Amino acid sequence: QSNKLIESSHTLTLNEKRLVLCAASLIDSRKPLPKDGYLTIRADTFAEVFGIDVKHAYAALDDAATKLFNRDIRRYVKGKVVERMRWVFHVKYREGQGCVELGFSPTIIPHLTMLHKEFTSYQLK
Amino acid sequence: QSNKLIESSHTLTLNEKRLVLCAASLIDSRKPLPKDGYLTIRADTFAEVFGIDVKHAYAALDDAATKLFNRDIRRYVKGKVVERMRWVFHVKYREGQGCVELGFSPTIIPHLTMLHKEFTSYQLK
Ligand SMILES: [Hg+2]
Ligand SMILES: [Hg+2]
Ligand SMILES: [Hg+2]
Ligand SMILES: [Hg+2]
Ligand SMILES: [Hg+2]
Ligand SMILES: [Hg+2]
Ligand SMILES: [Hg+2]
Ligand SMILES: [Hg+2]
Repeated sequence: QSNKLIESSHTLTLNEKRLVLCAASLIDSRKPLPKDGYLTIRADTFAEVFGIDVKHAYAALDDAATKLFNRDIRRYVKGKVVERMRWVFHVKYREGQGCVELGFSPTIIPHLTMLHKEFTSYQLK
Repeated sequence: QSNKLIESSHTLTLNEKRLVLCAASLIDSRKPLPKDGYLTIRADTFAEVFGIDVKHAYAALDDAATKLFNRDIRRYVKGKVVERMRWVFHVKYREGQGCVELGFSPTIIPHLTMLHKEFTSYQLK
């Protein structure tokens, strides 16, 4: 069902995985989903949460958001792609505020906490 | 401001322009925004509105939906990209039933009207 999202995440680069999980973590499973799926991700906190030097953190998010934006998750039947979907449909780079804005697709934002719960369950150490 | 959608609607190929127009019809001024953002387009109903060799209508609709999906509406500031966005975030290929389903981005719907405007602003006959 939603395992596909979990499948697709395996194929993402390290920082892309981070970006998505970091966004997930900013969601409150108890309350409603973010308006239109918008979530802001600051470099400093990203750089702290993972072990990165904040001095270059923004560059990292920039590249990461851009790679995510370019992802194309597809479904096939035989050799033909039958369905195409994006993780995000909108990205705002804000080097001034040191953050990036991500608009997660309608069909995506509802599975983010599910992803978060999954990554947590394999967090052994 | 939202004059970038018209300025970007230039980049689309004729069919793409048609897709965005066709999917701009199935909306009302009385009634609010569509059913979420999804609009189904039939290859038959396509040749009817635009006159096409109904024999290859679907394949056209396909190529067009794919290209629209690959467009990158982006803005520049001082030569660097500062914002990226997609016309659509989801596509379903239902060749078996001669049609494609298109998920229009939340940032695109509030303009499928203002867009439909200008498009007829070039009609003379
Ligand atoms: Hg985070
Ligand atoms: Hg977490
Ligand atoms: Hg910010
Ligand atoms: Hg979903
Ligand atoms: Hg139409
Ligand atoms: Hg129209
Ligand atoms: Hg159909
Ligand atoms: Hg808009």
